[PDB]
Order: sequence, then C-alpha cells, then structure tokens
Amino acid sequence: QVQLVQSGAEVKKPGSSIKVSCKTSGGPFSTYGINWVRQAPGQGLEWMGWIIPVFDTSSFAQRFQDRLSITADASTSTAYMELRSLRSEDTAVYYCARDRVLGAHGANPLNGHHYGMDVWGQGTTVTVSS
Amino acid sequence: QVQLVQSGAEVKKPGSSIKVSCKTSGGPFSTYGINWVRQAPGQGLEWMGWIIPVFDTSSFAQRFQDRLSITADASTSTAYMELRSLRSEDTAVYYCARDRVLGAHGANPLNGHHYGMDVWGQGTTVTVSS
Amino acid sequence: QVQLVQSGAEVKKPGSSIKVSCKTSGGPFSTYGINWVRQAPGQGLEWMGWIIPVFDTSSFAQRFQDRLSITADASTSTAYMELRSLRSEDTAVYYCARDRVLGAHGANPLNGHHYGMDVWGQGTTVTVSS
Amino acid sequence: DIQITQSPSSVSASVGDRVTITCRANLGISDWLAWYQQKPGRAPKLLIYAASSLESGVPSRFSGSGSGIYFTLTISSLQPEDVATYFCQQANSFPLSFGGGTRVDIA
Amino acid sequence: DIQITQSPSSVSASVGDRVTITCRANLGISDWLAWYQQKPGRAPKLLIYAASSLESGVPSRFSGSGSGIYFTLTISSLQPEDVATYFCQQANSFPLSFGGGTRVDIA
Amino acid sequence: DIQITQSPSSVSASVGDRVTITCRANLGISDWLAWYQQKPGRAPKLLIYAASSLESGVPSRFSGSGSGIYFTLTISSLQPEDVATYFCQQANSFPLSFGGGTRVDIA
Amino acid sequence: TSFPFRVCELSSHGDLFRFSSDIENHTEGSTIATETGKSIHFVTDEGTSSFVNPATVQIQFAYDSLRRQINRMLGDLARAWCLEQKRQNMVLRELTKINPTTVMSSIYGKAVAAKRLGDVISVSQCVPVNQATVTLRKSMRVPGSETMCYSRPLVSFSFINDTKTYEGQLGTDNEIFLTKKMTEVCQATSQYYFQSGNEIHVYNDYHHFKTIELDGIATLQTFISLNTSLIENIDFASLE
Amino acid sequence: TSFPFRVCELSSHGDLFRFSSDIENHTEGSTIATETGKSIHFVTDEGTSSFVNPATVQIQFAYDSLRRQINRMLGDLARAWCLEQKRQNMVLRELTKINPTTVMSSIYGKAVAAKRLGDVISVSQCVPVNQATVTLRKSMRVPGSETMCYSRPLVSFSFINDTKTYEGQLGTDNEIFLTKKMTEVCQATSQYYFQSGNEIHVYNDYHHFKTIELDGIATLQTFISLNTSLIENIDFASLE
Amino acid sequence: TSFPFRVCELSSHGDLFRFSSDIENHTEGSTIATETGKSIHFVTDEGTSSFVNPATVQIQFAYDSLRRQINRMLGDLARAWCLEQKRQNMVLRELTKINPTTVMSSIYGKAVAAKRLGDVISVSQCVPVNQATVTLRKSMRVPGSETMCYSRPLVSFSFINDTKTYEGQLGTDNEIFLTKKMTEVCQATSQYYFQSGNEIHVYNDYHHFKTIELDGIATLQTFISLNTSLIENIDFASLE
Ligand SMILES: *[C@@H]1O[C@H](CO)[C@@H](O)[C@H](O)[C@H]1NC(C)=O
Ligand SMILES: *[C@@H]1O[C@H](CO)[C@@H](O)[C@H](O)[C@H]1NC(C)=O
Ligand SMILES: *[C@@H]1O[C@H](CO)[C@@H](O)[C@H](O)[C@H]1NC(C)=O
Ligand SMILES: *[C@@H]1O[C@H](CO)[C@@H](O)[C@H](O)[C@H]1NC(C)=O
Ligand SMILES: *[C@@H]1O[C@H](CO)[C@@H](O)[C@H](O)[C@H]1NC(C)=O
Ligand SMILES: *[C@@H]1O[C@H](CO)[C@@H](O)[C@H](O)[C@H]1NC(C)=O
Repeated sequence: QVQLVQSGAEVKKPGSSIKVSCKTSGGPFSTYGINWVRQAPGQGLEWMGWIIPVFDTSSFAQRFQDRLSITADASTSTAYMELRSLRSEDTAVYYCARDRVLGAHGANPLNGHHYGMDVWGQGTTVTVSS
Repeated sequence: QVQLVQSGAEVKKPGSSIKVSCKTSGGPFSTYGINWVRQAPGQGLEWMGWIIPVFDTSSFAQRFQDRLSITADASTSTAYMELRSLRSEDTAVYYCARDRVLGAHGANPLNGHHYGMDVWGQGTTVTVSS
Repeated sequence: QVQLVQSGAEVKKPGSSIKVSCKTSGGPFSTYGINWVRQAPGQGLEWMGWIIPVFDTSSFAQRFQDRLSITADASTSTAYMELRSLRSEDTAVYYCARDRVLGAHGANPLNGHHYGMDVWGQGTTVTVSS
Repeated sequence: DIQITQSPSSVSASVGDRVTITCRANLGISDWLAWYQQKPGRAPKLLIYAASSLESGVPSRFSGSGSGIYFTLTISSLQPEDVATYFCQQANSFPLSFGGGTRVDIA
Repeated sequence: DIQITQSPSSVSASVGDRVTITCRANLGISDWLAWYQQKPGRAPKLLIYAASSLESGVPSRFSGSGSGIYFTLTISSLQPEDVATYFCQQANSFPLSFGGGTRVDIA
Repeated sequence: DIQITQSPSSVSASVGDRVTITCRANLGISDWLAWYQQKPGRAPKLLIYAASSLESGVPSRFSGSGSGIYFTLTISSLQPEDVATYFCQQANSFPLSFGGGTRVDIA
Repeated sequence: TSFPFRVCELSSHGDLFRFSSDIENHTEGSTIATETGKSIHFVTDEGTSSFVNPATVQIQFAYDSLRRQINRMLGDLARAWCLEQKRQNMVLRELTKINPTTVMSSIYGKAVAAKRLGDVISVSQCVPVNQATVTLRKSMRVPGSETMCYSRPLVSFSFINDTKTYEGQLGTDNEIFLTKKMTEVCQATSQYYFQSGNEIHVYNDYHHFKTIELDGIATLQTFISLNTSLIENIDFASLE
Repeated sequence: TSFPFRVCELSSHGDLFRFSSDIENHTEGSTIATETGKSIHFVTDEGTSSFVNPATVQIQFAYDSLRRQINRMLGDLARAWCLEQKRQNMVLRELTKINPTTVMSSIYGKAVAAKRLGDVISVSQCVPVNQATVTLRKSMRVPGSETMCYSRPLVSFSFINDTKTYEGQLGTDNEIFLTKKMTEVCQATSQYYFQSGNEIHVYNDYHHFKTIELDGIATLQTFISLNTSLIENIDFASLE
Repeated sequence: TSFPFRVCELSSHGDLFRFSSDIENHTEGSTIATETGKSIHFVTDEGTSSFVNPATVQIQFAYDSLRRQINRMLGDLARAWCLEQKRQNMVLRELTKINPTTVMSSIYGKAVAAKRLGDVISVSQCVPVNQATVTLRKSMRVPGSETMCYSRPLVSFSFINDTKTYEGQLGTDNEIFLTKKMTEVCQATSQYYFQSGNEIHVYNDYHHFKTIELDGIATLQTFISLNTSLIENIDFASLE
C-alpha cells in the first residue's frame, strides 16, 4: 500500500527556512504528483502547492508563490518543501498528499489532480517561535 | 361487447376443492388471457393467477403456487380455476378478468397483460365453512 | 435615431371621425411596420391595429375591425389611423409604435412583430366630447 | 416479485376538490401500472390502462401520471360518483400485484 | 385570439429587493412575449424584446425568462426609477394583446 | 482562482439522521470536487474522489452529488464515527483550494 | 407494403444482434509475365502487345490492359466502399441509440421492433393491425385539458382476427402505439401534417382540416444520381 | 458565398417538403444471340469472337465482352448505390429531427431555414445581413450575471438597406440569431473557438483573445479518396 | 487492437481540428481530333476507327472508345462520390455534437479522445491500461442504494507500470471511466449484454449471469456488398 512518511516536528526561529521531506514507499514516485497541504492550529486545510517529479512541474499558492520551493528527489523517492522567511503565522501541521490518479503516462502529462489526493502523510508540525 | 359470465356462489366445507368457471362471450376467448383475482371480505384485491388458452400458459401467485390449478376449455370458451385444500381464509369473491390487450398473435406470445384487465365478471362468492 | 412624430391633441364631438398621423424620420418607413396602441385614461395599453406600408397589409383588433382604417403614405413617410363613429369610450392617448425587427425583405414578408415595438410616438390625446 | 405501495390509505375531500393517489414500487414498472375503481359489491373497473393513458368510457376528470418507481392518479374534481376504492396494479411482470385500495370519501 | 394574464396586479418592494412579474397565456407564445415599462404621461419603453433577451440601453437589473404558457420579468434590485407599470405583450400572432400592467412601487 | 464556499459551518444531528453539506463555486468545477473527512490529530481521508464517485473503503452511507457551481455531501445515517470535519476541495484547476470544513457533531 | 399499420410494443421475444466492431504474380522478363490457370500472359508496353493475324496479340493486349486498369479501379473503388461502410456502420450504431426501431427497420428492409439491451439490439416483430379499421380522430386535444394536447393524432383500429376496436396514437412509419401518452402543450396557430398510409392528414389548431394524397406535398430529392452511362454497343465496320 | 451572414427566424412562408418513403434478350444458338436495334450480336466464348480481317469479330468480341462485364459492374454498383442512398435518406430524416436547418441546407446546397411541421419539412429562406456590418463582441458574459454567460458570441449587424444596427448571437454556418437567449453557466479555464466568416475567433474565459484565419486550425480529412485511376491513352504500335 | 482498454479523460493536451466547410480538347475535322502529348487521336464513329493490319485503327478505336466511356463514368462516379462525402461530412459533424469521441475515433481509425471547444474539436490520446488487470464486477447495483444501480458494469484495472489497482466503470469500445457516476434507477427483469474485450458479459437483474464469446450474439449485416465483378481473363483464339 503506497505509504508516504514525512519528516519529524521541527521548532524553527522566525525568519529561518524549514525543509519538510516526504518519502514515498510502495508505488511509482515520479509518475504521480504530491500536494503539500498546510493546516494551521484551529484552521481549515490550506493547499500550499503541488509538484510532479517526472516533469519537475511545481505549482504554488499565491500566498507562498515567492517564499515556497517544492522539490522532488527521484533517487530517494522523496519530495521536499522549503518555506523561507518563516513567520509566526507559518506554525502548522504540513501534510504531503499523493494524487489518487496517475499524473503522467511516459512524457505525456495527465490530469490526475482532478480526482483529489488519496494517500496523505502523517504530517509535520513546524512551530515558528524564538 | 365481450362479457364474462362466472359461476354461482358455492359454500364449500374446509379441505374441499372448488372450481369456479368463467364463460367468455363476444370476443376471441383463446387469443386473450383471463386473470383470476380474489377479494376477501374487507380486504384489497389479490391476484391469484393468469392463463392464456391458446398457449395453455398459466402463471400462479406463490401463495397458491401449490393448491391452485387454472385451466381453459376452448370448446366451451370457458376458463376454470380450481383451489384445493380450502381453508377459512379462502372465503372471498373470486373474479375472472380478461386482459385489455391481445395476448397472442398466431403462435407468437404478446405482452398484452402490461395494459391491465378491462372486462371483469360478476364474481363468485365462495364461502369456506362447515 | 428613428423618431416617430405623431399629430397633436384633437377634441372630437361624438360620432365624428379622427385621423391621427405618425411621421417616421431616421429609418426605412415602408419596410418596418407601425402598430397603433390606445391607452384610455386609467386603463392598460390596448393594441388597436398594425400596418406594413410596403405590403399595405393592415391587421385590426376585433373591437375596431369595422370602424378603424389604418393607412400609410410612403411619400410623406407618414402612417395614419381613422377611427369612425367616435364614442365617449374612445377618449385616450393613441400611440404609434414601430416594430423593433424588419417586417419585409424586398417582396418577402418577415415576422418582425414577434420582437415587439422599440420606437414609440409621443402619443395623441383624442378627447371625444360635445 | 415487484412490491407496490399506495401512499394514501384513505382520502376525504370536498366535492370539486382534486384527489391524488400515489403508487410506488421497489423496482421499475416502466409505465406498466394500471388504476382501477371498485364500488361496494361491484367488480373493479379499469380507469387508466397505462401509467397515464385513460381508458375509454372513463370521465376525463380521472387522470394518471408517473414512470418506473413513482406513479400518481389525480381526480380533477371529486364528484358523488368518485366515492370508491382505487387500486393500482403492477403489470410489468408476473406475479402481477394490486396495491391496497385508497378509500375516496365525501368530506 | 391568444389571451395573456399578468399574475400580480400591483407589487410593492423596498429599494434593493427583487420583483417578479408573471404573464401566462391560454396557448403557446413560443418565446414571443415582450415586456414594456410605462411611466405616468410617458410612452411605453421595451425592456425585454423576446422572452429573455434584454433590449439595449435598459439597466441589466431587468431580466426576463419563460417560454410558451409561462413567462416572468425579474428586477434584481428595485431602484427609484423602477417605479412604473410593466405590460407583457403577446407577439406570436395577431391580434397582438397587452397584459394588464403591474404597478411596481417602493415599500 | 476558483473560490469554493461550504454552506453549513457546523451541523448537529442525531444518530441515524441524514446530514447534507453544500459546496458552491464562483465558476464551474465540472464534476472535479473532492470531499474529505478529518478527525482531531489525524490526516484528512478522501470520501468522494469525484463529485459523486465514492472512494473504496468508505462506508456507503457517505454519498456525494452535484456538478458545476453546486455540490452536496450526504450521510444517509449519522453514526458515532461520522463526528469529524468535512472539507470540499476544487480539483478543476490550480490553485486547488479547500472549502472551510463542516463540523458534524452528535446532537 | 413494406411498413403496414402495426403495434410494435407487444412483442415478448426479441432476437439479440450486435454491430460488427471489426469489418497478383507479375515477373519482368519491359516484358511482364502474368500467370493464368491455363496459360501465361506476357504484356509488353513498348510492344503494345500481350502474348498468351498480328492483331491477335494487340487485341489480347487491348483487353488485358483495360482488364488491369479496370480491375485496379474496381479495387480502389472497393477499398473506399469498405472504408465508407465502416463509417456508415458507426453512424447506424449511433443512430440506433437515438432511435433503434427506425434504423433496424432500415437495416432489415422490413418493419421490425428493436430495443437496446446493453451493447446488443433485441429485434422483434410487430403485431399487424387491420388496414381498413385504422382511422384517425379529428380532435388532437387531450380531454379535460385545454393546455395539453396529443402531439401526434389518435387512431382507432382493430387486430387481424379481433372484433374489439382499440384506441391508440399514430407514430412514424404507420406504427400505432396502444399507449396514447404522446402529448404536448397546446400552441397557437399550430399546423401539423401527419402521414397515415398513403394520405397526409393536415391538422390545424389540433383539429383535422384536410386529408391530401402523398403527391400533394413535394418530395425532397436526397438521392444522389450516379448518372451511370452504360457502354454503348458499337458495331465495328470492316475496312482494308 | 454558400452560407452568408443571415437571420433565418423571420421567414413567414415555408415551402412544405417530405422525405420519400419509397425510393436483356440473349438466346443460345455455345453461341448466344443479343438483339441490337440495327443488328444481332452473336457471342461465342469458345470462338472468342462476336458476330454483328479476321480480327473484326475478335475486336467486336473484345468490346462486346468488356461491354457486358463493365455494364454488369455498373448494374451491381448502381444497385448498391441505391441501397446506400435509401439508408442515407433515413439518416438525413433522423438528422433533420435532431437539427433541421443544417441537414436541409446540405440537401439544397444553399443556406435555407427549415422547421418540422408534423411529418413534413417547411423550408423557407433566410434574411441576409450586411457582411461588413457583422462584428462580434469581445465580452461573452451575460450582463448583471457572473454565473451565466453567453454560450456563443454576440454579434452587432445591420440589414441590407436598413441603417439601424441590430444585436444578435452568432450561430453555426454564419447564422445570426436576433434572440440572444443562447447562454451557459460560466466555467473556469473555458476556451472556445468560434467561426465567423473566414476567421476563427478564440475566446478565453468568455473574453475574446485572438482572431486567427481558418487555415490556422487543421482540417479533419473526412473525405474518403476513391483514387479513381482514369484509363491511360495507349498508342498501339503496328506489327507484322 | 484498434480499441484497447483505456482511460480517455486524463489527457491534458488536445490537438485542435475543424471540419472542412468547403470540400478535354476535341476538335471536329464526323472525325474528332483529341490531342495527346506525343500524338493526336482522330476518332471516327461512322469509320469505327481511331487514328494515332487494318485492325490497328479499329483496335485503337476499341480501346479509345472504351477509354472515353469508362473515363466519363469514372467522372460521373467521382462527382457523385464527392457530393456523397460532402453530405457524410455534415453527418459526421452532427454526430460529433451527439458523441465526439466515437466519431473522431472512426475518422482516425484509432481510439482517440475528443472534446468540442466551440466550433473546433480538441483531439487527444487515451491512457492505455493493462489488459490482463481489467476485470468486471458481478454486482451492478450502487452500494447503499437499492433504487439506484450502475447503468454500465464497474471494472477493476491498473495502469501500464502502476502496481495500484483502480476501480472504474466500463464504457463503449473498451473505454474505462475513472468516475463511476454512470447509474440508472433499478428495473425489474432487466437483462443487459455488455461487451468487454472479446467477451459479452450478460447481466441479469444487475447481477452478472454469464460470459459468452462475441460470436455467441449474431452480427448485424449493415455492410452493403458492391458485388464487384473483376474483368475475366479471356485468351483470344487465332482464327482465319
Ligand atoms: C514500464 O517500464 C519499462 C521498463 O523500464 C519501460 O520499458 C516501459 O516503457 C515503461 N512503461 C511505459 C508506458 O513507459
Ligand atoms: C385469422 O383467421 C383466419 C381464419 O381462421 C386464419 O386463416 C388466419 O391465419 C388468422 N390470422 C391470424 C394472423 O391469426
Ligand atoms: C436595397 O436597395 C437597392 C437600391 O434600391 C436595391 O437595388 C436592393 O434590391 C435593395 N435590397 C433589398 C431590398 O434587400
Ligand atoms: C447527373 O447527375 C445530376 C446530379 O448529380 C443530375 O442533376 C443530372 O440531371 C444528371 N444528368 C445529367 C444529364 O447531368
Ligand atoms: C489512395 O486512397 C487513400 C485513402 O483511401 C489515400 O491515403 C492515398 O494517398 C491514395 N493514393 C495512394 C497512392 O494510395
Ligand atoms: C450481391 O449483393 C447482395 C447484397 O447487396 C448479396 O446478397 C448477393 O449475394 C450478391 N450476389 C453475388 C455476390 O453474386
């Protein structure tokens, strides 16, 4: 069963940069796409961005369009997300969710994001405080 | 006008067998199908069974699937239904109803029972008592 | 902009005949059709009749089918209406309204009255009194 | 065996008022339901042979409607001769069954 | 002669509230009903030429809808200049007729 | 950016009662909305991948329906394990967004 | 005729059918040798002669050369006729989804009832009704309803050996429907021309106005004439 | 051209049309005698000669034998061409029910408006509008409604001799509709390519984006080439 | 094969296509002179001879006369083949509106996904799925709903190199749909025959009953045979 293991909790001082990792095990990593979703304490889920390793195509939310960099390492089957210029509001449980449907058939991109994300990671609680 | 004349009222001791007759006059008896409907006193109509004389195809209700025998005599243009092992609950006014639409065109069976029953008979009050 | 200038107010003694004129300026008078609508004081609009100058085809309401004659003069680009046997009930503000869509393409009649009347005249108050 | 259920066990309306009788089924009768009218000590009389097709000799006030699961019988104006029990019969496939009659009565 | 009937004789609503005028017909106008607006001592003004198509130069708040027997005129927001009488006109076939105008007023 | 809005912020129902969650959008998602269920300190779980297609391993009581602007999530019977927050996610086009979760609670 | 008055909704047994999804030795010797069963034909273009009266080889060449070109055309014509039919097969399959009976009656050249069960077509036979008894009703208005009126005309008819007279609704291709559930909202100035047998019954305002023969209404000329010009019979004259 | 900008909803008179429902002397003497008007042709297969320079009969036979085979082919080809057209007639009739104007415009090779009155087709003529005045609007969104937006683009045009400028909605085949009631719910990332005259107007998010020529978009190659190979002109050489 | 098990709703890039809207020197001298590149052919009907062994001119005339009649037929046949295709082009365009993928798959002779954007067709490619993994489900009834049941059968499959098993709904032409939103109200005595690969899966009462080969169900004979009779090979005999 495709399992996505995320990194552990990391308290980061404000203005630092955090890189949360998400290892995919039990399925193709490059063909499918992983979405990074952030849920602040007592807040609703907020899509941060999505990347597809096969094409390295990363789409980000406007809020983090400048300070967010989502990368993918095929060799480690691991996808990473880097939030720079951390501020108190960045405190949350970051989640790595793999799309339910295939996103790439060879060199042809597919619309697998239309069917949502089925496998979610445990989540990483980044607390931004000094 | 097709008229169906049923038999007269017959009080039958329990465990006896009653065979109510229904004579068709004014239309093709064999081609059309006659349905036997039973209405117990203070009860709703209850389909007992249906037969088509040309194909002698008789369909019965599960309740009487074992004790009910519906026959048809083309020579007398009469359809006869027999109920065996009579019990008090069998007391009711039996009705012979001819299907509104033709049920057979030559040797080809037709779905004429989908349009309901137009001509009914007077009704035979059968009382099962000792 | 197509402008329809109607005639002025005329108090008419009962039993007289009134002829209200409506001059079309700024568009093809003959091709389009003019409808005559009468609104009695404190009453709803009442279509009186319609004519198409090119085909001199005039359709009148049943109420005035006998005493109403709607004519059209291409030379003066003016359409006229004559109500005969005037009675007190005839007192109202007569309106000349040009159909929104073309009513005739050459010698071919068109259904331009299905789209209603866009340009209306100022109106003529005919008071029928002695 | 398809199972049909009449929504109203009994209906009381004034003369002139409309009366609606519903007949639902577990499966699809596909427009093969028939409406019948039975008066005390009389044989049932077919009113709507098809789901909506009214039989000849039946006052136009009786009208039928509905397809598959849902079915409906409407009496435009209840009249003194509309006081009877109305049974809906599934005719799609044997065993054919009759729904419990609705007792229409003058209110 | 097709006969058209406006459902509301008069309607009063607050500035901002929606207002719906209904115009029914005995036969089918087939999307040939026009909506007009007339102000005291003024010529009527065409708002909806077809059943739904809005005439040019008319505030978008005036919208129309419907086909055949049923037709409707809806003002998204009643504004001070919406206080007038609205007449629906059948344009399917002569004799063309106008429905009794509905008097919209500010409540 | 398509904007989705969940009609009910929180819903309280008794066990056995049905619960409907509405998710509207400014534009057309064209049957690309997904319904998720999240329990305190747990990752969200996909219930309806498409607008109406139920995900495998999800109790059948969870059903989805709707297309374009209007979408709905209906639980046939609220059960003790249905007490969670339900988020609707637009999947038509990036940026993908999640609607404010509805808090279903035992009444 | 091909489409008699008939009821095609009573058939209980339909035959299941499915649309098909899936539908020379020349050796150079410029002489070319073609092997025939009893001989070998040697064709020379420069020679203008074919070898199995000097004309014999020329006459052979004439027939052989025309034979090749015509048989090559008949192959190109055939190849395209097939690619055309493979399309018309998809068109007919799509049309059956829109209306099965009319398409299947065309594919059978005979009136047949058809229903689509999944991806197969159940084709059954209709119940013919007495042509003489068939008679249309003047009123097309639904009784007790001014707003609603039958979209198609009602027909009174009777079965072949049945005295009882049934009341149905005329459909297309002389097909009577026992269920008169075809109806529409009444429209002003509504004129309809309905074909029943060899007559077109004109109905004005849902009321019968006139019965005209089929020739009264002009026929659309869909047929694309091929203008096939048959080879003329030339009697060759003897010269010297 | 064949389909100019036109309004086809004003015609008051339509011509009524209906689809059609219903669409050698050889005596053995192995000699076979065929009667011609001025002569009798005797064909011998074993003889390989036809009787109305020994080649004269052979040359006659050559032409006569090809004449029989080609004319038998032209008969088989014709028979199938007819059975094909009888089907294409049913297809066109079914298509007219789905859309009458487009099918009737095809059957007439000219833009014509068509409405189906019962089982007959009322064919009328459209009202041509000035090609120069016709102009599409950039906005495809219904005013006062964000949720609803015109499915097809709005067009501003004017009649041949009419100064007034009308506002309609572009349809198919350059047909302007006076009633702008064609509309749809607004969709995200909606891109539409609409053909108006000799240009395809691209609309992105219900807003005009670009106007490309027709050649910009590739053309589907539906045409099935028959690859008809015309008989070559062979000059027979004189031999001895 | 031509149509393998595939998902045609994932393609993100479609190629835009559009249906096309727009689709000898004889001098009398009764001698008629026809100019050829290397010669001039003089044809005499009364002479029955064509001038570029007295038969040479007759043999030339034979070929030339058949050459003219056959090439005039090939021109009449071509003219009608074109008028036919111009109609079949309108039919295909109308059919694409009803269903785009099936018509475009036919025009491409290969399974392709198609969506209509305005007046152009976006043609994309499908995502093939492992034929071995594809497997239909016996139950065709929506879970938790007795009244509602899947109109078409559900299929369990997997992508070419993807271990994960997806659950979809079988469509037409072996096309699996990831969204199982195709469903209908449950019907009594409902029997459906659904084609999956080279098997027709019979379902009775929304429950799989039997799996028969395609040959089990008869094939509709839509194909109209042209009965093309190829010219026979006659060996002319030498006479005197
Ligand atoms: C699946 O893996 C094999 C082996 O690497 C490769 O050849 C093949 O192309 C892959 N599948 C696809 C569809 O690319
Ligand atoms: C009608 O009755 C006659 C006389 O018995 C018989 O010959 C004929 O076959 C019957 N027709 C049908 C179709 O039953
Ligand atoms: C427009 O006017 C010109 C000039 O009179 C005339 O020749 C032409 O036929 C007119 N076109 C119409 C009436 O459509
Ligand atoms: C040839 O075919 C056309 C239709 O394609 C037809 O109009 C014409 O009459 C036919 N014959 C001649 C002599 O052109
Ligand atoms: C023959 O027709 C086919 C289409 O059926 C076409 O692709 C081809 O180019 C044509 N010509 C040749 C030389 O094959
Ligand atoms: C001619 O074609 C028909 C179909 O149109 C077919 O039934 C018949 O057998 C054929 N005759 C032959 C091949 O000789």
